[PDB]
Amino acid sequence: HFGHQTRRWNPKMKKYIFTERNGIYIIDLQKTVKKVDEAFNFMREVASDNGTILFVGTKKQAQESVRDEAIRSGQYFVNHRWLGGTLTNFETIQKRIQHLKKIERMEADGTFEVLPKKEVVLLKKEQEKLERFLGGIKDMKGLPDALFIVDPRKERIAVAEARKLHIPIIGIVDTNCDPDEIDYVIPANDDAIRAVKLLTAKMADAIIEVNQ
RNA sequence: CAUGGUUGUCGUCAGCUCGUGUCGUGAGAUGUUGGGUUAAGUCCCGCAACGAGCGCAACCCUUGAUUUUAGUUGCCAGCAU
Ligand SMILES: [Mg+2]
Repeated sequence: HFGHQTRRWNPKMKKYIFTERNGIYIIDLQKTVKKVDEAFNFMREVASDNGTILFVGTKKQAQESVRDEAIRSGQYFVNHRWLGGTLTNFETIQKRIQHLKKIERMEADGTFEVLPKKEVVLLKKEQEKLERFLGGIKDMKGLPDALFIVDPRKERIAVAEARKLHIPIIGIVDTNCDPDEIDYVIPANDDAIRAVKLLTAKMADAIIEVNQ
């Protein structure tokens, strides 16, 4: 399967090139098979306790894929910017959670109107801006028991903070990326639209098989 | 030039900070920079930061038009004197 140019590759993935071609490297699919075996097994073994599982899709080409798998799988996700402090500053992110909860309870259950225009002026624009980040994780009460990423080159903050928390992380890696930070890495290109979906399908099946 | 309290002053300038987080051996930084915009760290997009406080703004008084209430010590149109 494809990779990225020979101009900016990472030698940590010498294990994973296979039979290169015009400008772009290609990946050892059998290695990929074994890695997805370990990762699928481990995802199932993690979520067998009904844990909390977080997805990252900060990259354009996998926003939609991550979102679709996450809504099908009932486990939390992110696609817009990674708020620096998601899990380290989780206290204050959870303050923001409580705030959003208060707003959407105040609009319907408590009194909707207390000001003359402030509701549709500011409260709704703010609630848009909150959903523009918090997405799925609004109902993630505790920390994750495991994390999925799609591009540890783009998503280094999420990777780094999960590492500091010693949360187990997993994720696809293009040739530019670095697996040594990842625990149960999967070699594959992350810029194509079909493949990232094709992997998160299996990795959401892994949790759906056992959330029951 | 021991002090309180009161006061000018930079300057009604838009700035000064902080909890948690992160980077840095560390002091420190981040946030508070940037691109725009605004009278204004005002507000939006973006960002290893997310948020908050003091300030800014607004709530106050006054002036600027008008409705209802009340019409004397004010007013005088329609009226006589
Ligand atoms: Mg003021």
